[PDB]
Amino acid sequence: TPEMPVLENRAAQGDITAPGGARRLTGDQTAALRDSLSDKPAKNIILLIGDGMGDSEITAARNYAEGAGGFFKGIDALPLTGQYTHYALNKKTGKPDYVTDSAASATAWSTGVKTYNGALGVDIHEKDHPTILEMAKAAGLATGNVSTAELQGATPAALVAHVTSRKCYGPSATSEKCPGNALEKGGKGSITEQLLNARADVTLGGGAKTFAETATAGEWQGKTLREQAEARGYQLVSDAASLNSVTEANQQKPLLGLFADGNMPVRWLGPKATYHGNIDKPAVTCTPNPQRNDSVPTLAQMTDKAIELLSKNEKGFFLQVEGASIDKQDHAANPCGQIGETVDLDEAVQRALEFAKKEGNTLVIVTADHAHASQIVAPDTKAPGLTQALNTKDGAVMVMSYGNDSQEHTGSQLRIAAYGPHAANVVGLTDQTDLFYTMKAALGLK
Amino acid sequence: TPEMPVLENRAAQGDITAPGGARRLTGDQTAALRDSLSDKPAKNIILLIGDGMGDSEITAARNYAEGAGGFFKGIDALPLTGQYTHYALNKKTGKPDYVTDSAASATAWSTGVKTYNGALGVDIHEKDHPTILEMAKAAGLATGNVSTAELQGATPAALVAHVTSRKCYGPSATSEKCPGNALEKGGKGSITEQLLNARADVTLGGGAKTFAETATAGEWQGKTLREQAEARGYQLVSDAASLNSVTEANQQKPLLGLFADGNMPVRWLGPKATYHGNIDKPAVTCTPNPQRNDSVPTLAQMTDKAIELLSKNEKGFFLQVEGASIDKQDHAANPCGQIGETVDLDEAVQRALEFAKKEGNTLVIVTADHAHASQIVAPDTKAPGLTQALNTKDGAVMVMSYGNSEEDSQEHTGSQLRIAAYGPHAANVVGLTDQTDLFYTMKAALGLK
Ligand SMILES: [Mg+2]
Ligand SMILES: [Mg+2]
Ligand SMILES: [Zn+2]
Ligand SMILES: [Zn+2]
Ligand SMILES: [Zn+2]
Ligand SMILES: [Zn+2]
Repeated sequence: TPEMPVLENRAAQGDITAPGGARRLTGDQTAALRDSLSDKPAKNIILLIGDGMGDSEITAARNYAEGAGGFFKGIDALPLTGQYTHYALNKKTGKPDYVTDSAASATAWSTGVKTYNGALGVDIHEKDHPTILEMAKAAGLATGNVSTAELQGATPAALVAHVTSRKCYGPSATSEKCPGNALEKGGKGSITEQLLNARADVTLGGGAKTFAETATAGEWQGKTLREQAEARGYQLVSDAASLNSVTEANQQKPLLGLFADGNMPVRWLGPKATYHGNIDKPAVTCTPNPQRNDSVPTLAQMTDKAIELLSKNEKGFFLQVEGASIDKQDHAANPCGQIGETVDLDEAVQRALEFAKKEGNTLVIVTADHAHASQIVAPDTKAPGLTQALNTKDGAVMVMSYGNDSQEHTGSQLRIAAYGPHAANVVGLTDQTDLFYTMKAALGLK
Repeated sequence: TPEMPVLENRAAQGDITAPGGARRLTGDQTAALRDSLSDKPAKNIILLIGDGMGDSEITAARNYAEGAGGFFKGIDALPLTGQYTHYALNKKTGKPDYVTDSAASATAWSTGVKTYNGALGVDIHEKDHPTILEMAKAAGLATGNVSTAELQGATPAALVAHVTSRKCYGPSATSEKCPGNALEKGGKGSITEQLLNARADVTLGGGAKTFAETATAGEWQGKTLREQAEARGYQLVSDAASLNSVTEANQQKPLLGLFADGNMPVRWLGPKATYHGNIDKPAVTCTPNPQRNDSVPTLAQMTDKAIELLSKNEKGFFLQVEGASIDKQDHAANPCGQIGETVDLDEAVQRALEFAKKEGNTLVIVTADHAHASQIVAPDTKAPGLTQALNTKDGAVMVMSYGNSEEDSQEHTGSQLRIAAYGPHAANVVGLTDQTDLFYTMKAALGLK
């Protein structure tokens, strides 16, 4: 009867004001942990990436959505936890660049080598390196790339593209910013063109705008990239209904879901943080975004559908899901939008975790690419940045600050948690590039 | 039997610019982690607290002192890690107060009950609660309290005093701030008075200033608190030499080392962070304090002396060590001092890991009381707060920012933060947990009833 446990409940077990009422543990965990350690090979791997979800962003989201003594049933249910560094490299000197951008970090884990901010699947010498997705696929596994951002964003593109600059979304941008990658210059092409060639069995996300561009050379010159996809035998679905009608997705008929021109709609609506906002304004109570839709698939729905379609492959699969806008609303000083995306990712982690729990051979990892600006401060705080007071589930006020156009990333080490075989490799201090080797090893590649 | 190992080396394996060059792991950790789990009785416990040492402070200190791919022999060597919440309570409402202060958090782990910012050893109803040190000592276990801040500070005070306000350092303040605790009003006493009452075998730290205060009641009225200490059996020490000469420390010969009027000297010195400093001012290299003196013991030295004495007790011991100035300097927006204090603490963790690794039945816990405001930001950053560019061990610049305040100091923050542990019952720190869990994990580990 061996079954690996998932933290079923680590909420304040009682009365916050009373002795022991705030404890989250009801007994000794030594046994539960032992039952969580396995070195058996992992058949599948699901990697949930919260863009910019550092410990501060997690605590901010729990506080507001579940209450300080709350528990995220997905994000906090992962038994093995640790901390990992994610610094970039200075392209010229080759020294550490203490604060990474999404592209550099995304490469470190998907390819195993450090790089300079902005690089996508290339090292400082601009040399291409096979990403974990290309390798999983080479070994005959199924591959899935899901996100709530544009498939050209740093995190998803990192698994299927090798360009010198993240800004090379399509032919238009590539000719000018990545001339060496420009298809008409003998290169591999733009991120979108490379994505189309990588051919993952399932790719769900937004960023359909770029697919309207036409190739400047090659076999599909003059055809829009959307037409290319179709000519290459792709299944294009553009809404929840059709996404759900897909019975199978493979290499003969790979799926491509373009659910929005840019980023898919945010979950909650709310005002932007403001200078001395915590005082010049009443507490904010986030409200559901009316554009979220009954037709726009939610992140937990894409994770669920992709898991379904990918589990047909007898050999196994590799999946990457990105709760994307947490990073964006963080950059936008919009507490509600930021918090909503976190809750949104929690629902996704839940699905992945329920599956992994029954299959017994899945490695589920939840982490972030880099930390962000958001900080939870005292109610009466008078900071120089932008602040906003929110009404938390505890019926209490929580103040948030953004003080570093937009808010930047920070280089603090952040949480990384896992569940399943080889999850033991996330405990303690590790580096982001370690994630590549952990996955390469668990999946049995090479 | 494979007796629990520490993470030997988690430093970047090689050339960080090559594939797998920045890796920290050499192989699979599964087996290594299996041998680190033990639910057997912990004979002793050592709790190293870093005031304001969140993941952000840890990083900055590492980047600077050992390079990004560097590794902290102490702090980073603990095998079992996790993240814990430390929210406080709003006294009047009983509702959560997301950003705790030093007082409420220290109380949280020493007594296992949540309280309000400012309180020490009492809940929102002002009722007292026995602390882990009072309990430990009550079981016959030798106990020690060590800090580099003044001994009346929140962290060391929370272990021996129960007052409704951290400000109640001595007789004077207490009379006006904690009336119900004022010895004249039948109160149990000021922080310092209760300190002396607590009688911990080993007590080392600064804050001799309040010891000059004179009692206003009790069997020692008119006598200064220092005179009282001596008259009660305490053996005073004011410098490294005399600290080193001390061979015994127990219940009838308790040790009390006061090495400063206020807090002790900070390890590294450096200029203050300034508006756009990273842009308008050069990269700082931290300058060792010329005045830390050979006459003043370091945290590591105090830790080792404490362990030398406390271990002579056959029953076992409880030790809390506090790397104090990180928080204060973090408040001061003084990068170099903040980093110096994290380095100072790392050496102490190394000392403790050394003892535990040998003894084999010692739980060592390394955590912080709450997260602070410092963040590591991009070098070309134009923030609204105080910023400073430093010269790290890598020969590259790192910019720290302080921008959560426009008032006198840099505030605390409510983010969940790292907690690491090594030894029997270390498994209880993995995953998400609350600061109050730390009390129960310790009490249960020590077998305290
Ligand atoms: Mg991204
Ligand atoms: Mg303290
Ligand atoms: Zn990011
Ligand atoms: Zn970002
Ligand atoms: Zn503190
Ligand atoms: Zn403080």
